[PDB]
Amino acid sequence: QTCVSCVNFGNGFCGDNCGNSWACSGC
Ligand SMILES: *[C@H]1O[C@H](CO)[C@@H](O)[C@H](OC)[C@@H]1O
Repeated sequence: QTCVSCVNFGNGFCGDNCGNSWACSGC
């Protein structure tokens, strides 16, 4: 199990890699 700063998804949303998702522009 590992988690990163920010993971992009669909080139619009981000994830904590732990189970969190939120709209982002690019960490
Ligand atoms: C967190 O680090 C892990 C190291 O093994 C890696 O497997 C995982 O890949 C989603 C994530 O980068």
